[PDB]
Amino acid sequence: NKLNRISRQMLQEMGREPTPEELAERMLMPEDKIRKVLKIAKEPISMETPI
Amino acid sequence: VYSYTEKKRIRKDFGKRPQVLDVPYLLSIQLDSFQKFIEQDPEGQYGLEAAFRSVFPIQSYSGNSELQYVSYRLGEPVFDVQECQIRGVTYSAPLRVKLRLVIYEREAPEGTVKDIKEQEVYMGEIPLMTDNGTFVINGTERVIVSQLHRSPGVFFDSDKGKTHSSGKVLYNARIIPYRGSWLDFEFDPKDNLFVRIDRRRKLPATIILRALNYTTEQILDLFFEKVIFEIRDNKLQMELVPERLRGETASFDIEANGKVYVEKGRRITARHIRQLEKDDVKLIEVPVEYIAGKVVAKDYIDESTGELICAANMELSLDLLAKLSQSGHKRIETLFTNDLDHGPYISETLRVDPTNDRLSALVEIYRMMRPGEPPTREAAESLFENLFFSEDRYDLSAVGRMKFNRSLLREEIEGSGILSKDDIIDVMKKLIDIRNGKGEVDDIDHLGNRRIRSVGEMAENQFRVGLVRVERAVKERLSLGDLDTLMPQDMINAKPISAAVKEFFGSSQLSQFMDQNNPLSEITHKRRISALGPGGLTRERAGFEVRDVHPTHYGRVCPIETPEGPNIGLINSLSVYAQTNEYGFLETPYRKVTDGVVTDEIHYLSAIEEGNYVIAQANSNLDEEGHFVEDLVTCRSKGESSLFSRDQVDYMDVSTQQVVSVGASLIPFLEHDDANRALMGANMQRQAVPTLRADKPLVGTGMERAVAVDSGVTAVAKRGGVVQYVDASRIVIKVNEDEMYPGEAGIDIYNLTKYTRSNQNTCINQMPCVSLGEPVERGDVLADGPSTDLGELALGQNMRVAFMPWNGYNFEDSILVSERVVQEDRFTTIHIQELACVSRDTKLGPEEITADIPNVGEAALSKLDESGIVYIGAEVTGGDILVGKVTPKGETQLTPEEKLLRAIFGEKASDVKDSSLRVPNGVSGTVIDVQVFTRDGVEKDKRALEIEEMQLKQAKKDLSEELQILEAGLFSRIRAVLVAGGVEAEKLDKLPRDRWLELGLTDEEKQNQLEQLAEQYDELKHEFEKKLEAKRRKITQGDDLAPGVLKIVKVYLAVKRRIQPGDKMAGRHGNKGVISKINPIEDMPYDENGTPVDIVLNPLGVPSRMNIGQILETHLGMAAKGIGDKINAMLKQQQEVAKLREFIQRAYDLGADVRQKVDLSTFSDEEVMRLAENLRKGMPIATPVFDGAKEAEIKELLKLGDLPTSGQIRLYDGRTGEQFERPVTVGYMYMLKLNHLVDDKMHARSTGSYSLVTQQPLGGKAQFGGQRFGEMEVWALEAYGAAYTLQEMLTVKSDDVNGRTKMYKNIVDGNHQMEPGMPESFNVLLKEIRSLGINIELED
Amino acid sequence: SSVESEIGRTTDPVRMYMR
Repeated sequence: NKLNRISRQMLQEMGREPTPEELAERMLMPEDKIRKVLKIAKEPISMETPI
Repeated sequence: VYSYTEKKRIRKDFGKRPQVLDVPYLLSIQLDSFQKFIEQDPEGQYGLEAAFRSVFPIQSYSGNSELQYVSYRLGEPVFDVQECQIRGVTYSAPLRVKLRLVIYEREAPEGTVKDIKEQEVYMGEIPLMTDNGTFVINGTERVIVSQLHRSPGVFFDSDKGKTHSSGKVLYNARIIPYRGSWLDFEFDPKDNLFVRIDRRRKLPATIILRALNYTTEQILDLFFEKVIFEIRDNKLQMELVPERLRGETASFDIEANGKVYVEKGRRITARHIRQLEKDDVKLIEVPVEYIAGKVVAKDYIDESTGELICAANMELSLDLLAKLSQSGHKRIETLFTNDLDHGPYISETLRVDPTNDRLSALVEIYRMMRPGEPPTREAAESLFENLFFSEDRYDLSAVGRMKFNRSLLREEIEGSGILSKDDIIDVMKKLIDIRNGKGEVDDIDHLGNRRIRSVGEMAENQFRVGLVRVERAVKERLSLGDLDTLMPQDMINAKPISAAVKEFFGSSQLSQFMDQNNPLSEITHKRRISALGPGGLTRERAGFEVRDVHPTHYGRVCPIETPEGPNIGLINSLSVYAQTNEYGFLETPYRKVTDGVVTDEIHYLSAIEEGNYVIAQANSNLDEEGHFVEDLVTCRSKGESSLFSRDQVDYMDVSTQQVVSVGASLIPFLEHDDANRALMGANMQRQAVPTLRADKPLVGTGMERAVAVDSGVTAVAKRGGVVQYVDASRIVIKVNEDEMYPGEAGIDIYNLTKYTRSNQNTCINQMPCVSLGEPVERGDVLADGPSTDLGELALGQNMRVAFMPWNGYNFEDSILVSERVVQEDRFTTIHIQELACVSRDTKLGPEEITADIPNVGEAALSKLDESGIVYIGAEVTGGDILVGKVTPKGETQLTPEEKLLRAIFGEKASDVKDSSLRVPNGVSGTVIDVQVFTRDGVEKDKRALEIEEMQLKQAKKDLSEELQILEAGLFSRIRAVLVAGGVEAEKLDKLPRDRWLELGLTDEEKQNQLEQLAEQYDELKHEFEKKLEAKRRKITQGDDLAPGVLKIVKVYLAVKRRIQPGDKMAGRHGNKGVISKINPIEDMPYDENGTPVDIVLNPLGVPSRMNIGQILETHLGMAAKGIGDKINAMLKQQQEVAKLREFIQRAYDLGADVRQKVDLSTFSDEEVMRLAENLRKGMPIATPVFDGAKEAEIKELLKLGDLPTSGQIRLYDGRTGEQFERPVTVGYMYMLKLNHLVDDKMHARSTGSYSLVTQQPLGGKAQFGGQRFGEMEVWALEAYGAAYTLQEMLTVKSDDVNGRTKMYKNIVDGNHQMEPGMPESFNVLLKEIRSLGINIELED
Repeated sequence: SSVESEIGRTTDPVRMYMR
């Protein structure tokens, strides 16, 4: 939640999506915990999705 | 006079009717719509301005804070189109809005604010549209397809005497708004009026009238006419209106003024009514029995006791009349009702209806809409008032209000978008009138009752949805928390809006990949009129009424272009000249016809106004003024054809091809084809693959040049001039001086597109068709695209055809092809694939792109460089390694026997698993391009550095070259300026150019020219540097890939498939057929000059199918190639230019009264030779669609060569040398090559991968799947006695998990025997049934 | 206000809870 809030805030400060490198120095995480946080999977796509 | 791209090869035209309206720009729909979307509209009615004005300003929860909108501004894209396609990102522009926040004060309901603040807030990126009407959404080109939905308004449908035993007709109205609940008004077999809001449970129709605050007297006053009564001391004399006496029989002595007019028993005649009107009779005397059934009209209270004598709407009887006799009332109002003209529908509905006043009616509507919860006094009112009469939740809006006002015959065409009492009352009145007999129902397929949405409208609606969700979020944030002197950035979120608009553009039923395997296929995909999609009828629930072709499609929607199959008639295609009205309805041109003269002024008539007039036919003769040469002309007036007079006509069609679409107006001799065959031809003409050397249509229509130029494939010049340098990948036009702006030194630079892939894996590649130092004019063609040729669309090749049965190798529909067709490489097409190899970041460690792959030999790794990526130009085959990738591995728990083997031979298994990308089996191409994308934390390998260096060097060279051409032109213009006004014929060329910009001038407008050119040069000088730094940053920077992927490598193979048995070919007239053999040259039939025929079709395909188009095309093509061969013979020996002039003029003067005078005495004796050189392969011929070249002209043309008039020559046999009896047809037919290639269809599987839950094989040819042994095949095998084949076909081959491996071992042991077991899908079924409460088990 | 029990004309297990 903190990561998404900071990313939402930085979206309208610079006008485009903020890269992990920037999110690392906008918070105190050391630039690789951000990758592993972003890597957490999204809710499983349902196996009945019409293709 | 002809343009210089038309003095090269000018197509002979056979049409006779002079055209008066040139074909409009074929892509006006998409371009105009999206231009209306993203556009500053000061009076905001359409565009982002409409959305912003509609949803803003946002007011807090009475918190004295409002967020109000000011303006907006589309930024500019970070990447242009080509870089968006290469990198794989959308092509969009950042939307930026100026929002203003106010905070009010206290003791001030509308008083001044205490502080304001305006801030430019970014909200979303909207994908822009390219120059051709296609969006680039994720690297790919999407096309948003228009929609054909039912127009908002009021529609008085009917029932057509179904759904009931007696066959009564039950009329019903409906009010379809643009946004909001529906509202019907249906009758029922008892003639009671019923209303059902939102297609819900039914209600008596006076409930809504009572909800609108009408008592019973007011309803009866609105819907009825009073028949007064009087009591003139006796005898009940009644006020009379003569007209009402019709349709009834006199039940008493109708007398007045002391004269008997009509007696009892005799019916009332029309002349009796005229007599009554003439006698001026107002009041008559009627018996008391006449009020036995007359419904009262208003409440009567006895003034003595103050008691309700009789409530309104209650039948008077003798007892009631006696009771109210002495009551002191002498006036009695009743209702005038008949059985045919004024039915008592509202009175009966009032009797059925169980309500009594406003509150109970509102409670009844509440219980209908929201059942279960107990109604309240305020909740019911709020529900009804927010149903229809609230602008937040109901809009008609403008087309809806126009249709509504017009359908009720109202004067105005603009009003409030919400309903009102008068609108509902008028709908009820019109429905009652329709029931009474006057008026007609509205058919809901009339093209005047179906709008057309486009990209602008749908994208605007989706953006409005995004805005309203942001509005809810803001209004939540505005109320709570604090005041607080915040800013209007933290209050707004940009992910919802961008999510909504991107979800529309990227995933919808109407936003589909542009099939890009033609110019014609693109230009007929952008002009589609779908009926499906959101807000439109589904495929399953559309009847046969809308699948059909209506008489209103004449000039608006094509009749013979619709995809046959499941949705035939739902995917209509727009006609050629058809446009779109201001409101959305379709319309088409017509020529205004004055007294007798067919004027050439064009009026566009929508689908409604076309009905009123009488419109002549396109092919009606007129002589030098417009006067129809006949006294009778075949017109069409009320949706039906007929023969009318010469003076009653009002309009005439604008062209003879304005009915058919742009796909079906490229078929020559369409008027001879059938309709089913023309449909099949129009659908198969847009699957043709662009071949290696696209050729020409030898028999065309003249609609080829428009399709090629109007589609974006070719490179059309922008300003006229002289070619200065033409390369295989660049054309540099030097603009004419008169077309040049004062500032620039114009030299346009066109960069061609070379060997990029399309969506269908074909190749699109532009070749320049202009020489060096050759003049061009505005709008000329400079580079033939994929499958065009000198500006004329060419979808395939024209080859010498013959119609005869040839030893059964063309049995059903097959085709027998000579071997010259594959030796000459004319159907050989180029296909380009893209293969990707992603290097993810697994749990046990990162993967790698190294070239040291375990247990693979050296021949495989010979084609990989040091970094494990294949070279460029390396001819790979199936199974070769393209990118070497190894992933880390676990421990794998190797079996004891393998442990002994390793212990014996000492070999140690590696800890990495080979998972390299390798060429798909079957394909064999040349690698033409490698792209490496690297995440911005990874050390780039050597090959990525080489690619970066190549890209950087190319960009720097490109910008330096641009500045070199532009500087050359700038100094050329400066030198040309220096010749006049300061002439230096020799004082200038000696000094270097760096000082040419700093010389003197005289006091003219020429004074401010050298300074202007010098300053433009300096501007270009710095612009080069800034562009170079921008490009270097965009190149050297890292990429932004998915989360968890380190680097991606993409390799582009370029296959080249030739031709083989199996490949499907077809002509233009819907005569498809699979190639069946490749005959040697010496086995084909040959005429008496030894020339073999290239394709041998089948005669019996013509009569049963009635596509007589192909035979006439064959004869005309034979004539055209005969002219070509005669010119070639006259050109082979260098005869003269006079002989060539005479013959070509005689070839261009045929036949009988054609247009396009082509006088060749104005050609410059050198342009005649170029024309003759371009005609030496056969003179092209144009046959406009329904205007046509008559058979007599084909005979005359065949005689102008030396071919036989009959069209049939005598062909000998290839193998025996003895002639076929009965002369056979030969000639040049234009054959396509559809992309049903055989090597995409052929598939085979012995054993592969099995599905997950039901252990069965997968789907076809992409996952190496097996064919589906469906239900009908199981019945077929049960019909035989084949019980063992069946048992192996559903246990061992497919499903049984142990039987599969035991069968495989038994097969490789040479022992064919099965041990079946039980399928796994049955055990899955057992568990899925047993997992309900149902205990199912196998008891023995 | 006006009430005629209302049980049961609806499903909607949240409308029942609100009632």
